Amino acid sequence: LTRAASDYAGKQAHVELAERMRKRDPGSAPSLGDRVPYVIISAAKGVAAYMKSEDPLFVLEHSLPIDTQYYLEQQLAKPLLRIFEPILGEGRAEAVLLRGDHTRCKTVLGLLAFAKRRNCCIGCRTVLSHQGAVCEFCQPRESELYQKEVSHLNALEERFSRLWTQCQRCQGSLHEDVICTSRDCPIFYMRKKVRKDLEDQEQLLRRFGPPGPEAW
Amino acid sequence: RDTKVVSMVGRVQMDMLQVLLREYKLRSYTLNAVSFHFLGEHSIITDLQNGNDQTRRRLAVYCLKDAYLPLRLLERLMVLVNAVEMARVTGVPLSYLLSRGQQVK
Amino acid sequence: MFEARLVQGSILKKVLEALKDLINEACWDISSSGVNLQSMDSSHVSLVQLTLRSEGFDTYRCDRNLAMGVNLTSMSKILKCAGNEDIITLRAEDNADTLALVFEAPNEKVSDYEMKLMDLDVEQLGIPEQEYSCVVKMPSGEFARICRDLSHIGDAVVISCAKDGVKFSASGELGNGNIKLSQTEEEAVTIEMNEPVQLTFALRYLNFFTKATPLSSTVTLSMSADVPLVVEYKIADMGHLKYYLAPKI
Amino acid sequence: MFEARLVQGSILKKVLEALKDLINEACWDISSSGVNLQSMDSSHVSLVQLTLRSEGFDTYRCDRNLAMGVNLTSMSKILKCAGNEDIITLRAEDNADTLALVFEAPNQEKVSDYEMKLMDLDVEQLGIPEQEYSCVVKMPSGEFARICRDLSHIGDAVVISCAKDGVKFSASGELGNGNIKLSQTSEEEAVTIEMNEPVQLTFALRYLNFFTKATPLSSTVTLSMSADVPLVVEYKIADMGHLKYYLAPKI
Amino acid sequence: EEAELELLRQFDLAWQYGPCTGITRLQRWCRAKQMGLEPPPEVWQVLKTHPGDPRFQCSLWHLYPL
DNA sequence: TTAAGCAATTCGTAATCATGGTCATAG
DNA sequence: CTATGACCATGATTACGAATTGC
Ligand code: SF4
Ligand SMILES: [Zn+2]
Repeated sequence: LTRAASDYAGKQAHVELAERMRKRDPGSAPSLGDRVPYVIISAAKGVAAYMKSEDPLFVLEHSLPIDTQYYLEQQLAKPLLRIFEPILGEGRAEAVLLRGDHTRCKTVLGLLAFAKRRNCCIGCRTVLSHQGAVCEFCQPRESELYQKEVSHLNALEERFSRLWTQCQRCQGSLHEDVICTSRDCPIFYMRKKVRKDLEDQEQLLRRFGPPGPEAW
Repeated sequence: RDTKVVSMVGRVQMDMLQVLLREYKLRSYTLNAVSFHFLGEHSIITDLQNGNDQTRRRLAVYCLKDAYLPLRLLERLMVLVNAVEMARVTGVPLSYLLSRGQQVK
Repeated sequence: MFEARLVQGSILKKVLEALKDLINEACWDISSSGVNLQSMDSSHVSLVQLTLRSEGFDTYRCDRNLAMGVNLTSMSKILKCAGNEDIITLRAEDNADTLALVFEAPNEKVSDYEMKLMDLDVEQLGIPEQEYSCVVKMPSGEFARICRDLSHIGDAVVISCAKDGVKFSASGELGNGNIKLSQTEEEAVTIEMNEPVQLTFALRYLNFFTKATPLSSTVTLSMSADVPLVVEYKIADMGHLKYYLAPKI
Repeated sequence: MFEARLVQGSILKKVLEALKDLINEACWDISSSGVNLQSMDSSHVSLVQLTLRSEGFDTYRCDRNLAMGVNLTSMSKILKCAGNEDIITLRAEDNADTLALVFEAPNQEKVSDYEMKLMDLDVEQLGIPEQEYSCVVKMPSGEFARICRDLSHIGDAVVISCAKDGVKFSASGELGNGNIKLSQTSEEEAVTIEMNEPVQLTFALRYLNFFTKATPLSSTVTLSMSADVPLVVEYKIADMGHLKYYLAPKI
Repeated sequence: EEAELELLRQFDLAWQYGPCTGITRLQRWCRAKQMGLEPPPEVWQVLKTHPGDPRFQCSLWHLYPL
């Protein structure tokens, strides 16, 4: 954030984030000469990339989505087309845009609150009445569909434990609570999402019954 | 850059933040970020102080670690030895290497 | 293997022109109870729910529960290569991702198209059944003209259901206006009321909802406290078609 | 307190549909003689005089010589929201600067009640001369619109020759010269060229397309001209009064 | 009230009952009672004359993304 | 009262132009 | 009910202004 008049002369993203104060604190904000960090969230105002910028801690505590198409075509794509072309021809632009094309077809994500009360078939994604995990046409193949995804729960369990005990060694103590919300540590907010991945993947396997009793 | 100054006659001031911001071109200039880059590492505090005395002892150990880190950075980065050699080769005082540019020399 | 045959292809063309503007991709849940569909719109605001029951298909055969992924634009382009009197049969394998449509003229000319499907990773949502307290049954033409006529003034509309009738009001920079309707076969406006209602909804969604007007003569509007307004149509011994829209706060 | 009714009310839709493409505003002079409108054009070539007597209405209460101003095209966009069998009612308070339109239905089940706000006006106003018009022609309006539109695809401005036996509508264009001749026909489809002395004049055919926007507005169209004067086209608004469009001639 | 909100804030930071910022308040009160360290019978007698309020029956930092 | 200098590649952001698509009118 | 014309927007390309690095 440099001198304020050159950034008066033309609208930028970081200047817009800095000059927009917060409701919590109009006494801690970027000044002249420092660096402003931001990420770009997804919206439908395509004329302006200065209308989609947000503080990293604010998108942390308020959980706004990310514009994967912005990061795909505006951040990544053109440096790669600088580097990868001179070794080959223009079939190399088509090779990386086709290596995108085999891999672009896999995406993951008022009225939106009135959902749930049923879940889609784990095999073929068909919404249906009742809580059972398998579909009646894909009911036979179920031992393989249980086998699949318990090796995913197994790998999320292994990632929870390596992270939440690293904070205990970076903190010093093994007997008291961790309080470190250090925004420059990758440890923070990577220890926050595995709790939710595990929360979700544990509940998907309770679609299947229990492997035994527990009150004996 | 726009800074305040406070007057002390006889004594010399060396904020390590200004030395980093003048010499080095980095990505973040927080104490955590430069302590990781060189070495390798408000509302909660108000209830660690309105509590008991072992909480206040924990607060004091945290504050003493904070007050110790810039000494280690000053002696490890060879700051002061290079400032003394710069003042001996150029012939300007030791307060001008934190306030001025490359014209007075 | 799936194979259906239906004599009135016009019903199929009306339902496919209900949806080709609001939706771009869908998944058909083919079952042994019929052909059922749920989807959200592209704007993530409104819900569609379409049911074609199994009986009304005059030759049905479904072996196993399927799920087909259809681009609705290409299908809407295919179903306009079929005149309004033809007899439509659908042919699908249980191992394939390509659908067959055969149109049979009622006179020397038969036509057959193959369309490539797509695999999609969508999630299916639904609705719970509660009793909406304001129940309107009104002519569809009047509702289409009322929405289209209030549309030029401003973009919101307030629905005001009172005892004898309902009253729609709308404002804008060139002024405001309302339209009344009162209790008095299908040109009547039957109004059941327990608690009065007043709510606000945007007009672009309503002018999307009134695109499927040739499917029936009357339209059913259901309201309650703070729930999404329901617009409901019935298709004769085939099933129904419902849109869902949430009120403004 | 102004409060007036019109049962066969499609005529108001019909006049403002032929009003809004010409001019953007109107000076509505409500007198006890009824509803009147003298207004110039925007290009300083033409003029509209609308007269609506009270005896062409149904039910009437006029207590004020109101002199208001209407932005026409927004009023036309509001008038596009009512059918033609529907009854048109106007209400006006002499202190409340708004127009309250009430559209009744012939089956009375759909009620409309619209409101358009007012804006101030200081419009210019000139008087028409009264004189002798050397050629007055009674014509079908649809045939007249058909003929001038048939001439619109040749050129831009029309030359007219008005004489005893026939009348001569000629024009040039980028494809050459053309002209159509008419004669009297020996109640709505009857024509008559009443003539004293033959003349020749120049007029703008595009303003004839603008004037034929009132094609469904009467039984017959009247075309009144003389030497070097505004052509007055007349659409006799049946049982109501009349609309007269003046066009100052060309040189 | 306003004196009952400091007794609970004092029970929450005494180190002789446990390291408690992941669980509820009454669960930690019963955990110490099982082991019988010395829970006092006043941090119980305000968790009974209230319903499920989130500013009595929750730890101090039950916000705060730690 | 004090300040090291300039050349830029380069990409982003904004504005303008072109092209089609949709809606409304008129025949 | 279709066909034609007008309007409106939307998308793409080109030109200019700005953080960092090469000297
Ligand atoms: S979050 Fe990162 S910086 Fe903070 S204690 Fe854990 S490992 Fe250390
Ligand atoms: Zn299945």
